[PDB]
Amino acid sequence: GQVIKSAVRSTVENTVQSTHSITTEATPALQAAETGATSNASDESMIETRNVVNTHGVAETSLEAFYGRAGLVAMFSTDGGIYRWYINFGEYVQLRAKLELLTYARFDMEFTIVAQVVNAQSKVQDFNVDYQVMFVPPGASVPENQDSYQWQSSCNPSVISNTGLPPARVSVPFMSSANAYSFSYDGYTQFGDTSGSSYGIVPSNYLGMLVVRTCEDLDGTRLRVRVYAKPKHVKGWIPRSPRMTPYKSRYTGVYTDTTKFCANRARITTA
Amino acid sequence: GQVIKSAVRSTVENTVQSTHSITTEATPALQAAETGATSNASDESMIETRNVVNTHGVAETSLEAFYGRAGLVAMFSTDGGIYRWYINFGEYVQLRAKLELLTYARFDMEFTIVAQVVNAQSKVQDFNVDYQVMFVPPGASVPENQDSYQWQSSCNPSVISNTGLPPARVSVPFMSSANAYSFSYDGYTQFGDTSGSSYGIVPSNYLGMLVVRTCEDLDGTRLRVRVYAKPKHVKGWIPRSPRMTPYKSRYTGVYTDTTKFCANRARITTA
Amino acid sequence: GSNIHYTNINYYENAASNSLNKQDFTQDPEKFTRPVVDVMKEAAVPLK
Amino acid sequence: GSNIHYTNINYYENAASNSLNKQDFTQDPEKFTRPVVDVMKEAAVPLK
Amino acid sequence: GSNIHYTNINYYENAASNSLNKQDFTQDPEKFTRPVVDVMKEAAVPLK
Amino acid sequence: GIPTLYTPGSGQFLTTDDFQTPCMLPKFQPTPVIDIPGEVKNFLEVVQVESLVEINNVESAEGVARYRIPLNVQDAMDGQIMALRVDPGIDGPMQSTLLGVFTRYYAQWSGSLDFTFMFCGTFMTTGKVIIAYTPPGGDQPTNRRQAMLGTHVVWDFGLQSSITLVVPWISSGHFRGTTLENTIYKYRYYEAGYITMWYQTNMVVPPNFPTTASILMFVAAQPNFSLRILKDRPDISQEGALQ
Amino acid sequence: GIPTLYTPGSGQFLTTDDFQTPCMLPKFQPTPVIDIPGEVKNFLEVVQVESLVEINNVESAEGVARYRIPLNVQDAMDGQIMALRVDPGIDGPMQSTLLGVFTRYYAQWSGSLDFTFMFCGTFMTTGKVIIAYTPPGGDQPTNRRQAMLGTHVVWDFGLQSSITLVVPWISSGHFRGTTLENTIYKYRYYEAGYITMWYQTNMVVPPNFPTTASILMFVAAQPNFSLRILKDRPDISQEGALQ
Amino acid sequence: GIPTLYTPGSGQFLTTDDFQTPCMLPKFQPTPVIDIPGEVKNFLEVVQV
Amino acid sequence: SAEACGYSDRVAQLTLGNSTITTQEAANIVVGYGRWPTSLRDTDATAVDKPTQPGVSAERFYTLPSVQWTNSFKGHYWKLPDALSELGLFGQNLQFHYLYRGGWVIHVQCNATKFHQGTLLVVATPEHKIQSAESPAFARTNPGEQGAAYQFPFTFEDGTALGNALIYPHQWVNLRTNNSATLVLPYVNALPMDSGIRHNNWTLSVIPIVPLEYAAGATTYVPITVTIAPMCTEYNGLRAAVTQ
Ligand SMILES: CCCCCCCCCCCCCCCCCC(=O)O
Ligand SMILES: CCCCCCCCCCCCCCCCCC(=O)O
Ligand SMILES: N[C@@H](CCC(=O)N[C@@H](CS)C(=O)NCC(=O)O)C(=O)O
Ligand SMILES: N[C@@H](CCC(=O)N[C@@H](CS)C(=O)NCC(=O)O)C(=O)O
Ligand SMILES: [Cl-]
Ligand SMILES: [Cl-]
Ligand SMILES: [Cl-]
Ligand SMILES: [Cl-]
Ligand SMILES: [K+]
Ligand SMILES: [K+]
Ligand SMILES: [K+]
Ligand SMILES: [K+]
Ligand SMILES: [K+]
Ligand SMILES: [K+]
Ligand SMILES: [K+]
Ligand SMILES: [K+]
Repeated sequence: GQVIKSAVRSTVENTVQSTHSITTEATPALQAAETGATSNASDESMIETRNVVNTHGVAETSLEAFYGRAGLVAMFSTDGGIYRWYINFGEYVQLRAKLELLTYARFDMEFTIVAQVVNAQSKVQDFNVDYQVMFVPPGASVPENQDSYQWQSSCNPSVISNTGLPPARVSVPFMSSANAYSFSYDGYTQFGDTSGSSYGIVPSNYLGMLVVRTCEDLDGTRLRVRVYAKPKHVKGWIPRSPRMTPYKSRYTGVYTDTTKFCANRARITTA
Repeated sequence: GQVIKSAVRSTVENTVQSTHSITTEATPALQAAETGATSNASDESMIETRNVVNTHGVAETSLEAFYGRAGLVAMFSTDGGIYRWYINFGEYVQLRAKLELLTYARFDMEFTIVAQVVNAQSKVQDFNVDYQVMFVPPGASVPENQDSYQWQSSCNPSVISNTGLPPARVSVPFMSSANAYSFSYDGYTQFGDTSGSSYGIVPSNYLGMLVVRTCEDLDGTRLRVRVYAKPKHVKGWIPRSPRMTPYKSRYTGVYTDTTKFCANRARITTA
Repeated sequence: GSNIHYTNINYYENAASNSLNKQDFTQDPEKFTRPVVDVMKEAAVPLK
Repeated sequence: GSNIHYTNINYYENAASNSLNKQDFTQDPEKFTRPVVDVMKEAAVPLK
Repeated sequence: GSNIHYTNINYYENAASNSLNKQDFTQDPEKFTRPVVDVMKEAAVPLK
Repeated sequence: GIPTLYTPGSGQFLTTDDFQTPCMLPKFQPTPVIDIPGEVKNFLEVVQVESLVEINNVESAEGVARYRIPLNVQDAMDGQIMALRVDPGIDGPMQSTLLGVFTRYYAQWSGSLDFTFMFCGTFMTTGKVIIAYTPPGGDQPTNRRQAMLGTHVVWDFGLQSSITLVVPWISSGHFRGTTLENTIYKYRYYEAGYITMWYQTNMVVPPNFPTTASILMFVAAQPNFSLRILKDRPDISQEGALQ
Repeated sequence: GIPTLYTPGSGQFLTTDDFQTPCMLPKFQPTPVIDIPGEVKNFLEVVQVESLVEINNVESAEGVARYRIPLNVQDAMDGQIMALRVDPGIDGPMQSTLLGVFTRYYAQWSGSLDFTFMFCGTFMTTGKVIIAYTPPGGDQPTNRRQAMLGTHVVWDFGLQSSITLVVPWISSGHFRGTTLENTIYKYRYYEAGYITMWYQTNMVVPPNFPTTASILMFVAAQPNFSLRILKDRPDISQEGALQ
Repeated sequence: GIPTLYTPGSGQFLTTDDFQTPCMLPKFQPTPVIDIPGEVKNFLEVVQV
Repeated sequence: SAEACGYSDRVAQLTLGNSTITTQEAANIVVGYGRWPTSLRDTDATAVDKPTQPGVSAERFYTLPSVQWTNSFKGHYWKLPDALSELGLFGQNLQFHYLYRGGWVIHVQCNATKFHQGTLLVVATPEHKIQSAESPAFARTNPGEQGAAYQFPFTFEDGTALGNALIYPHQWVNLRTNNSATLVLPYVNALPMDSGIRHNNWTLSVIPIVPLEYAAGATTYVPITVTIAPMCTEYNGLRAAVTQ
C-alpha cells in the first residue's frame, strides 16, 4: 500500500520565527543525497527567521491551470477540396512538450477550429464558405473525394460550420481503451515485430482522424484550417524529466546528441 | 498607527441654520495656514445660514467612477502582417494623466480591441479577416514573423477574433509583483547603474507585450488596431499634484519649463 | 439615481472578471486636509 | 483572486462538456521528495 | 461519464421539441436469446 | 436552445459600459493588499485640500511671483487690492489649482468654496483688509462701498496670519456648469460672481521697513461640494504619438 | 424570445476561456480510473524535487563532466571554488534543472531555494568549505571575507556526505520576474543575488591519493515557493512542421 | 435586454448535438402507442443472439 | 534505536523466497512513489480468468551478470521484465502467459575501498525509451539479462537531461558513503496488466556521474552487480510459451 500520505494545501507554507541554536543534538544542515531523498532542512533551521503569514496561492501550477488552455495541434490547407488529418499531437512542439511532462494522464478535450479561404498565392480571402469536419474512427471508411458518400456522416460525428461564423468548437471525453493516455511507452505496437519503426508508440493513443472539406467546390481557392486543443479535467501520474533537445520527428522522440544544455561562460568562479 | 479616522459618507454635508454671533470667544474665521492644515471654518460660522437638507451624492468622483471607463492606450498598423506592442500607458496622454493623479493603485483591467483593414493609402476596407493577439510575458520568445512557431500559443494567452465580429475583449487581474502599481518612482531600474535613462521607471509596471498578426497573409493591405483599457476595482493611495505641462516622452515625465500656467490678464484688480 | 433592485451574480471564476464596484462613498478628508498632531477647534485660535 | 459567488450549473449531459475543474490544490510532495522506508528527522543525521 | 447535475427544462409546447432521452438502459435479452416455453437450466442437459 | 431576441446596441462598444467578461488568467492569485498610508476613495477628499491660486497672472509676473498678491503702504484710502471670478472651472488663476484641475474633469459643480489668505509681511507690519463675495447679477464692484454690501469678512493682520472667506453656495439651480463658454452654449448663464479685496484701513510699517508685502491665496472645496459628468480635461493634449 | 444584448468579446476565441460546450459523444462512458502510483496534482510537487545544476558550464567541460564542481588540494588559503546567480529562471546552469524548466514556464516566482551539495572524494579525503548567499545590491563578492558577511553555511566533509544551504526568500516585493532581460524590460531590477563557495580550510588527502575531487550540486524549491503567469518555455521551438 | 456574450461554436451544426428546437406542428397529437411484441431498447440485446 | 533517534541504519537485510541479501553500507531504502507493490483490485481488473500467483517460486532475488566499471564506462541499463524473461520460474510464467503484473525489489552492488572515489546514479525509470536512433535496434531496446551499455548518458538516451533523472525513484552509490542501493518499485502502467514480452514498464540504469579514481596502485577491477526480485506478481491468459 501507500506508506506516504499526500495532504492538500491551498497556500504555500508560512515562516515561523526562529532563534539561535548552539548544540550537538540537532543538525538540520547535514544531509545525505545518496538516500535518494531531497534535503529536509527548513529555512527556520538554517538561519534566524521572522514570522511570515504567507498567503501566496498554488492555483496556477495545478495540472488544470497548467494544461487548461488551447494550443495549436493541426494546421493545413485542403487539396482538391479535402484534407485528411490523423489525430496526434506531435506536429507542433509547444503542446507536445507540455504533455510529455507526465507519463500517464486522463483528460477531456475541447477542440476549436479556425478556418479561412486562401488563394493559390496563399493570400487570405474575404469569402464565407461552409465547411465540414468529420471524425472518422479507426476502421470506418475514409472519403477519397470532396463528394464521396462517407460525407453523409450518419454515424461518424461531423461538425458543419462557415468561415463567416465564429470558430467551431466541441468537447470530447477521455476516449482511450486504456485507463489513461500514455506519453511515454517503452514497448512495441505489436507481437512478432521488433522493427524500430514500431517502437515507442502506444496505438491506443490514436483515436482516428479528422477529414475536412468545403461542402461545395471553391473556384481556384482553398480552405486553410487550424485546429486547437485544450485539455480539461486533467488527472496525471508520474512526472517526467522535461524535453531538453529539439524534436526532429512527428512520431518518435529521436534527437540530435549534444555536449551541453546551457551556454558556456568564461569560468566557474565568475557568475 | 492611524490617529485620524476616515468615516464614510454617501451624500455631501447638510447646512444647518445659524444665527448672529458677537463674541471674543469663538473666532472661526481666524486661521494659520503655516500649520499645514486646511481651514476649518464652516459656512454656518461665517454667515447666517438656513437649513438645507442636501441630498447631492458623491458617486461620480469615487475612484471607481473616475477611472471606470475605457481609454485608448495603443494604436498601430501591422507591417509584414505583424506588430509588437510593449505594454505601457505613456503613448496616449489622456489616460496617462489620469493615472498619474495617484502614487500607488491596484486595479484589474478590461482590454478592448478594435481592428479594421486599411490599404496602403490608409483607406479603410470592408474586409473581414481573422486576427490574433498574443500576450507574451517577459522572458517568453517573441515571434519574428507572421508565421513563426510562437503563434502556436500553447502557454501564452491569445485571443483570436475577426474584424467582422464585435471588438475583442478580456479582463486581466492585478498582475504586478508589487502590492500596487506605482505611477511615480524616484529610483533606478537596477543596481550598479545611475544613467539617466534608467531613472524614474519601475520595471514591475511592465508586464510584457502584445504581438498581433492576421492569421493568414493579406494582399497589399494591413491590419489597423486600437487597444483600449478600462481600470476596474480600483484601490488608490497618495493623491498627487496634477500634470501641469505637456508630455514630451513616452517613458519619462520630462517637460519644457514655463513661466506661467494660466494666460495673463491686464491687471490683478480686474476680473 | 442608482437602483435598489440590482441583480449581482458573478458568472466567472476570477474576481477580475467582475463588473465595477458599486460602493462609491467618500470619506472624511482629515488625513489630507488636517494631518496635525494637536487638534485645533474651529472656535478657538489656531496658535497660542 | 477567485470568487466566492460562482454559479456552477451544468447545461450538458456528458461531464466532458463541463468547464475546467476549480480545485487547484497542491499536495505534500513526499512521495516524490522523500520516498524512503526509514523516516529521517530533520534534526538528526541521515545515516548512522 | 454522464452528469448528476443536469438541468432538464422544456421550453416548447410539443414533446417532439424536447432533447434526446437520457435513460439508455439495456434489458434482459431473453425474449430474443431464449424464447422457449420450457426453462432449460444452465447446469442440466437441454433435451432429455 | 432558449429562444432569445437580440436588441439594438448589440455588439456596440460603449466606453462606460459595465459587463462581466472572461479573464485572461482565470486562476491568477494577486499579491496581498498591504498597509499603505494615504488611501483615497473619492477625489472629493482631494479638492477639499487647499492649494495656491495663480492670482497675480499679469505680464510682469513670472513663475513663483504669480502666487503673490502685492500689498503696499497706501497714501489714499479705500483702494482695491485684487479681483477674481469665483468660478472654479474656468480659464484663469483657478485652472492650475487642485480644485480647478478636478473641476475641469467635470461638467457641473455645486457647493461652497473656501478661500483662505495668509499675510507674509514682517511681524511689525499691520493692516486691515476686507474681502468680499459679490453674488451674480451685475459686474464686479467698482469701489469698496459697493463690494461691502455683499458677503464679506474684515481681516486684521496679527498673530493668526490667515483668514478664511467662505464663498457660500448661492445659486438658482442645484448645480452650475463648470465652463462659462458663451458663443456656443451661452453658459455665461452660470456665472457665480466675484471675489474682491480692498484696504479696510492701510498697510502700516515702522521706519526703513519694506513698504511692500505679499499675501498668498488658497482655495478649496467645502464639505457640501460635489461634481457631476466626467469629461476630458482640456489642458491635456498631444499633437502626435509620444516616443 | 427573451430580450438579450450581445456584448464586445462575442465570437472571440480566447485560448484561456472556460465555457461549457456540446460533447461530440454525449453518451460516451470512459474506462474506469484505476489505481496508478505517483499521482501529481500540482507541479509545485515536482519543483520541490532536487535535480543537478549544470554548474561547470565551461568550454573544457562536455556532457556529464558539466555537473561536477572541481575541487583540489590547495597551496594557498581562502580560495574560491565556484559562483552562480541564484535566479532560477535565467539562462545558465539552472535552465536545464527541474526547477529551472518549470520556472521558465512562468513569468514570476517567489520562495526560498534549496541548494544541496554532495562531496564525492574518497573516504580519506577531508576538507571544509563555506557556501554563501549574497543578497542583491552589488556585484558578487570578490573574496571569502566579503562573502562570509552574508547568509552562509560552513560545511565539514564527513560521514554525512551532503550539506544544504538554504537561499531564503529575501526580496523587496512578494514576487520577482523570472527573467533579468534588461534591454527592453529593465528586469535586471529583480536580480536575486549570488551563491559562492570558498575553501574554509583546504582539501587534504593521504599519500598517492587523487589530489582532485568533485562536488555535485542540487537545487530545489522550498515549501514557500510558487509561480505565476504561465508563458511558453523559450527552449521549445521548431523551424518547420515535423514529419 | 439581458447582457450576453456568444461563444465559439455558435452557429455550428454538430451532428451529435442535442438541443431543443421549435416543432413544425406544435399542437400535433400522435397515434397511441399500442402493444407490439419484441420491443428492443438497446442493441446489446441483439448481439447476444 | 534507529527509529528512536530518527535516522536510518546503514545495515540492511532483504529476504524474499529462498534468497537473502545483506549490506553493511546502505543508504536507506527507496519505495517508488511511496507505494509498495499491490495486487490487482477487483474494481480495476478486466481480464476475467482466475490469475496465477506463483509466490516464492518467482518472487525471489535473481542476480544478473556483473558489469565492469571501466575507465571509459558511460553507464549500463536493464529493461524490466525483459532482463528476467528467461530466468527461473518468473521467466517461465512470463512466457506462458499473455498478461503479467508485478512489482520489484532492486539491489545494486558496488564496493571499492576507502582509497577509491566515484559516484553512480542508480535510477529506476518508468517507460524509459531508448530513442537516440532514428530506428532503435531491438538489441538495445531489449538487451536481456546482460543489459546494454549507455552511449548517450548526458541525454539519458531519450533527449532529456541526465541531471533531471532524479525525478524518478533513485539512490546514489557514492563510494565514500555506501556500496549498495536498494529500490522497491510498484507496478506502474496505464493498464491493470500488460504483456511482459512487448512492453517494459521500468528501466534500471546505473550511471557514473563522478568517474572512478583511486590511490595509485589500488585494485583497478571494480564490478557492478545487479540483483532483482519480482514482487507481488500475477499472470493471466495462459497458453503455450511465447517470447518476444
Ligand atoms: C466532429 C468534430 C470534430 C472534433 C475533433 C474530435 C477529435 C476526437 C479525437 C480525440 C482524441 C484525443 C486523444 C489525445 C491523445 C493523443 C496523444 C498523442 O498524440 O500521442
Ligand atoms: C490575450 C488577450 C490580450 C489582452 C491584453 C492583456 C494585457 C496584459 C497586461 C496587463 C498589465 C497592465 C498593467 C498596467 C500598468 C502599466 C502602467 C505604466 O504604463 O507605467
Ligand atoms: N459521384 C456522384 C456525385 C456526388 C454525389 O452525389 N454523392 C452523393 C452520393 S455518392 C453523396 O453521398 N454525397 C454526400 C455529400 O456530398 O454530402 C455522381 O454519380 O455524379
Ligand atoms: N516556416 C514554415 C512555414 C510556417 C509554418 O508552418 N509554421 C508553423 C511551424 S514553424 C507554426 O508553428 N505555425 C503557427 C501558426 O501559423 O499558427 C516552413 O517551413 O515553410
Ligand atoms: Cl470658460
Ligand atoms: Cl469667462
Ligand atoms: Cl535572462
Ligand atoms: Cl542575466
Ligand atoms: K499559509
Ligand atoms: K538532517
Ligand atoms: K528541500
Ligand atoms: K446629507
Ligand atoms: K479658527
Ligand atoms: K475648508
Ligand atoms: K447446459
Ligand atoms: K500461492
